[PDB]
Amino acid sequence: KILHRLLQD
Amino acid sequence: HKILHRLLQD
Amino acid sequence: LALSLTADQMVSALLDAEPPILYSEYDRPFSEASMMGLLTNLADRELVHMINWAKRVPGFVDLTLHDQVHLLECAWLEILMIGLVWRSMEHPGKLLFAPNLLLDRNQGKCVEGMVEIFDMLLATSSRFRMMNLQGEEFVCLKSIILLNSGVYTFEKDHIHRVLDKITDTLIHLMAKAGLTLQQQHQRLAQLLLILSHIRHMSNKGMEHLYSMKCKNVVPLSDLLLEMLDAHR
Amino acid sequence: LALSLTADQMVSALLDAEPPILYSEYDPTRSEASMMGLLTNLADRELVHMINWAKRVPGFVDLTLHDQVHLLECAWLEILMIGLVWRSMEHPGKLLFAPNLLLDRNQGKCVEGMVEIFDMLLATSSRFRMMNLQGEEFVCLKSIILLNSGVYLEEKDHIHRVLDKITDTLIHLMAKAGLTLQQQHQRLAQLLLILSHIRHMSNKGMEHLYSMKCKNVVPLSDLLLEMLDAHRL
Ligand SMILES: Oc1ccc(-c2nc3ccc(O)cn3c2I)cc1
Ligand SMILES: Oc1ccc(-c2nc3ccc(O)cn3c2I)cc1
Repeated sequence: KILHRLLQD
Repeated sequence: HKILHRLLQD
Repeated sequence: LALSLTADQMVSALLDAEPPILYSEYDRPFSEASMMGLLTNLADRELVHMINWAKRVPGFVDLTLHDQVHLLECAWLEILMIGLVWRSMEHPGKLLFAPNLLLDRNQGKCVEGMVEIFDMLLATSSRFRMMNLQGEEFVCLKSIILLNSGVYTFEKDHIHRVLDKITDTLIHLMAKAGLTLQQQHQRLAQLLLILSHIRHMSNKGMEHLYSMKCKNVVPLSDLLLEMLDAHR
Repeated sequence: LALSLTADQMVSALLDAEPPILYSEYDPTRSEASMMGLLTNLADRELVHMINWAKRVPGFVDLTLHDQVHLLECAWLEILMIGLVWRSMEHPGKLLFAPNLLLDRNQGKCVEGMVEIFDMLLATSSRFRMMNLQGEEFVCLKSIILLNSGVYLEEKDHIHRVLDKITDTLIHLMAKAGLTLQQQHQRLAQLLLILSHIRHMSNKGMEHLYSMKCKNVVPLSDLLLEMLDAHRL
């Protein structure tokens, strides 16, 4: 999930 | 020519 | 003739306009075709009462015939659904389509693509319950849906004037119940934000209903087909 | 953290968190593939900024990571659309997707099924202009969408606490604008009823987008797919 990692940064 | 037309006017 | 009405007179007029609660066929575990059959049959009969309910909604008769048609075509599934949700408020975990038709959640899986819609409806019902939604508030919300949902899809000034009237009516109710000024607009907000989700559910229901048509699971009435054809 | 925030501090935080206005790769020359290409390209780049905006929306970071994903997966097109509608306010009869990409109803016909969505977007923009929507109100509505559209387990209680906080903020704004108590509630209602239509447009847009993905018209970024698959059409 790109959104997951993108919210993780 | 709508069925909804008829229901609304009677 | 709707703008010159007091808040209590608006509540009473709406309460008096409430459609009846209809029954389903009283009889065997459901298949996909049968469960869709009952639902569409129920909705088809409810639609007839909805039109006469709509005409009794203050300000709705003041609109042109075309406008009336447009608002109903746009909002009919929303209206059926908020009624369903309201009826199911005293039955947690279940959906009260009709007094002789109580469906939990597992029965939603009889029809493909339906269980997701059941969950949204049950969530709305659980939300109403949490807020302790009053009948007076409910009839305001349902009529708001009728007048609002199609108004940006077109006389428009009149509809917004009636919408404002219902807003004052809602506030009036909350002021009666003892809610402070802050609590009044907070609750007003909470209630109107549910309609965004009711809209969402209708759109999912519309596509799902259209899906049952394409797969020809159950034959649909001409009226239902016409309400259906008014959408994408 | 977000609960102990004043109305003016709430507006300030939201205003300061606003995403940039991105440009399109549009070069003026004479399709359905190109027009759809420009739009999906722009949304993909905007989505990155939306995430960082979302994290700056008071109360959002307090939620679990799973719930953050759910709220964005549900509301991303709603949020993009209200942004579009807001940018287009001063441009009647036209949609400002980007400062270099200003399209009218006629150009929407270049993509099939798109002119219907265009018309709805235009009416919303016209409705905003009619109400003279203020930026301070726009940022409140947009953050409401983020928090409201997916919330329907003490997570829900926190979201509703923030939503109530934003509601108080809106009322605070209207009181400063000189509106009476009656005018305050009425406008609040009018603004929140728009969100229903924005939900509708998003529902229709999502299906249209899914239709363009299966028809293999223009391709979609991996981010757009995951946002699209989240709605399961
Ligand atoms: O009172 C009613 C009657 C029918 C519905 C209803 N809900 C659905 C969902 C999917 C579908 O295909 C048809 N549906 C119907 I008819 C709701 C409330
Ligand atoms: O800021 C933006 C960017 C893109 C859109 C947008 N609107 C549509 C409509 C239909 C469709 O298939 C895709 N769309 C997109 I991507 C809106 C605002």
